[PDB]
Amino acid sequence: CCGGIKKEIEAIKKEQEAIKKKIEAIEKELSGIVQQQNNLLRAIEAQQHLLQLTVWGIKQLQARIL
Amino acid sequence: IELTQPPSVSVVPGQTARISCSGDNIPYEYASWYQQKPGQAPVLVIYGDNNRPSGIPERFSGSNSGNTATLTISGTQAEDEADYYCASWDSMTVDGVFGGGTKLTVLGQPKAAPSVTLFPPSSEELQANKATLVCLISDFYPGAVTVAWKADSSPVKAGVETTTPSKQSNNKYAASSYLSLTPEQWKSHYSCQVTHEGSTVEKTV
Amino acid sequence: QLVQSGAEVKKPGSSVKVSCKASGGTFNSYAFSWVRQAPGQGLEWMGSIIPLFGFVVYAQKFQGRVTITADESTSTAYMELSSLRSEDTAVYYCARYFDTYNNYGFANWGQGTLVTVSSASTKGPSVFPLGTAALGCLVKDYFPEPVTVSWNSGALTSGVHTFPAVLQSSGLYSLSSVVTVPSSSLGTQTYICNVNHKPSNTKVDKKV
Repeated sequence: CCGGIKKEIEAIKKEQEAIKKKIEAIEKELSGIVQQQNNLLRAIEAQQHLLQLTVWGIKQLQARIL
Repeated sequence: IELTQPPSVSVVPGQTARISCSGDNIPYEYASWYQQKPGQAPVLVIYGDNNRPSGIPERFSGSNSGNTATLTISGTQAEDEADYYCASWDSMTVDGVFGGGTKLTVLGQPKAAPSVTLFPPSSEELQANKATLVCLISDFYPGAVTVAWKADSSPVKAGVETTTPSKQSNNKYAASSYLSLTPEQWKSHYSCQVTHEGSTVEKTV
Repeated sequence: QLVQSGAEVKKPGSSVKVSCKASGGTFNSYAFSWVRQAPGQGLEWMGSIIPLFGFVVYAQKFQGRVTITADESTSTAYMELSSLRSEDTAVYYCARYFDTYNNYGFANWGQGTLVTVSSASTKGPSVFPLGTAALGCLVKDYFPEPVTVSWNSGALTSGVHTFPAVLQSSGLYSLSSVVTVPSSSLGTQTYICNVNHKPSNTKVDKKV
């Protein structure tokens, strides 16, 4: 029954603690991605406001002229 | 492009109100509705589709079918009595164009008697051959009143200028009346027959 | 946010420049328009400028007489009407739009600017003072509109009631204002009403 149980405990701590570390590095890649995502969000929103403003600008220009 | 509104709309409180805005091609999202209480700048209440700016009550709705846009007000309150305008932009010239405006008149406003005050000439004035009388008329409805004068038991025709009533701080109306004098007239006797809806009120001292 | 220049009186044929300093964000992402409102009537769109591009579109009733300009260094848009006639007497508004991308509606408005076109003389105001009790204040024989009565130079709101002005046959205005207090606050606080008639530039107080 025993004998083998002694060695088996070691590996199911090592392999399953390297998992712990493997996890904390994933949560850190996660928060860095959420961060980067929100930046693109505000980037795009700043872009579309500028775009709409320029679309409106050309509209007014052609009317003032044609 | 042009926009036609009904000059006036009146509704009973609790029930919905609809203000139409008729025009040819009122683009789509270019439309807007504004609220304008008496001496204020307009307030954007609905813009484009059916968007309320954050701060506008949920009872205001915007709608469009054919050539007509329509501001809708669920459960109309008495404080919604104001001039309503619609506006948009020409798809061709990019000209901004407003509607004529719609006076919303919420019905059922209870009858109100004037809270009248009367102020006599001051200790600084009559050292310059005048002397000035006043008459202050607050919180009455409906806003319509005739101010008769009495030089102690006797009326006065000449020298009387009185203001037309106007929508007040609340939703009632107010006005005022004037009649200047001389130190050769004042210190030798006044009443103020402000008459509206029967309730004739007068002041003295 | 928006705040415009003061009221004004212009002789027939003169010109007038109205300012409108915006505040609270990037000035180049603004869109502006000038709306006027004649006394008793509706709103009239006059023009529209986009400060980023530095040019204007005008309603064709105004083409030539009106000039609009922004100034990014001062965060201020300008309206200038020329060749003035009495049908231009109105309150002139500064109105910004494109609050968001899809909002074509004028989201923010200025306080307004009462421009009066008159060939008459600008006379200053004559100020006289006046189970609770309540006092007042008086402004007489001035021209033109408007005047604004303050109380205690700001410390009041809970009971103030300013009345519209009368129009005498002489062609002058006369205005009154009042307040309210408990009858136990007689000689507790000294009072002063500030009367400003900006057209004639008159800043005068008066105690009771």
